Amino acid sequence: MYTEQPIDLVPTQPLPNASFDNFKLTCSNTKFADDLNQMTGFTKPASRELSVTFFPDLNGDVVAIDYRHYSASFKKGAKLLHKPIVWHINQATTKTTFKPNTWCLRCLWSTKPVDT
Repeated sequence: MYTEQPIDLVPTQPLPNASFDNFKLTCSNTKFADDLNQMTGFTKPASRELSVTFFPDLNGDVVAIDYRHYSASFKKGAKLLHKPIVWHINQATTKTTFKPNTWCLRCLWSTKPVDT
């Protein structure tokens, strides 16, 4: 008896008019957060330092899940019960999981125009 059900995993979508800021993300695996901070063009000084943790470590502000749960349901990104999630493989990002990860970053963006 088993049902191979997800870890309460629910899609989402990016926020309207949201835009990147000077947040930085962090994680125990330096590469993971370094590769993510690369994708979105993070430039210091970093206004804040969020963290990521790999399941079942979910003490990071944002969390990660194993790529085996990446259904096309989650095409526009996903989240756990109430926290945002990403795909990780071997504690890293690869070209495979990079493309979907950019969507998570568009959810961590916040609604602030740069009309200056």
